[PDB]
Amino acid sequence: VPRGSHMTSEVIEDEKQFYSKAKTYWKQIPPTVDGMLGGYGHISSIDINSSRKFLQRFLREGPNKTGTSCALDCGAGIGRITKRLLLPLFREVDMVDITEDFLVQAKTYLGEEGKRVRNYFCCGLQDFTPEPDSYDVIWIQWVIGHLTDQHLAEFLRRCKGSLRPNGIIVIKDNMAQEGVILDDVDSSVCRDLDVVRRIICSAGLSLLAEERQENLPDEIYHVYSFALR
Amino acid sequence: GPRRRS
Ligand SMILES: Nc1ncnc2c1ncn2[C@@H]1O[C@H](CSCC[C@H](N)C(=O)O)[C@@H](O)[C@H]1O
Repeated sequence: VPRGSHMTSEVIEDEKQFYSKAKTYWKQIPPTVDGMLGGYGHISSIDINSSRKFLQRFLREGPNKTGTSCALDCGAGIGRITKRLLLPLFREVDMVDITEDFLVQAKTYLGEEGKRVRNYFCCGLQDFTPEPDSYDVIWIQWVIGHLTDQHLAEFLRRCKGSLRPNGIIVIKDNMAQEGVILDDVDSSVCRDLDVVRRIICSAGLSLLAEERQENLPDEIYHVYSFALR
Repeated sequence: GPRRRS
């Protein structure tokens, strides 16, 4: 028995139940910002404002700027990120999420600007293929812990094929201090920085930027953003 | 989303 675990196969007893329990968990969550953020709705603006600053460097600076035609919000829920981060920056946004009721609520939550959400894909990321040469930005936030290592590596590889020229993938998510930790309540994992780095490398992706989110509640996991292509 | 550390 090792000092700690470092991959999902060490903490997930039954992959089918890992996914089915997670789907059941999200079906029971209110379709609200505080539901998306597990009781942390009060820090949504802190999150979004840092994400905007992080992303704007790729859209506004450099000789090979990331485009603003189309973004994909992965694990989008009701569209908290689509509303305040993506729709103001991209002409069109697509959303993908496993929970249909969140995509339904999105149509109300997003309001008039939600008319620029094109596709509402109801699908688990582990079964989702983003269209080749389709997105300038693929935003993956607070959902990677719901995929096994093999599914996450393969999903990221499919995302890479989906990027337009100069496009990027952004992962923004919880990072454990060490190892891989199972949350048996929502049926998710939290991985350390080295594990995530290994998975990113295995998908064929290169790291463009890495940033720890400042100003978050003291008691929560650290949150990191990775820009990849 | 955000989660209290284990
Ligand atoms: N396997 C999976 N594939 C796609 N979405 C999943 C998933 N497992 C959980 N989800 C979705 O992941 C989201 C996590 S809550 C975070 C929502 C959004 N990224 C935000 O930051 O506001 C929920 O909307 C839930 O339905």
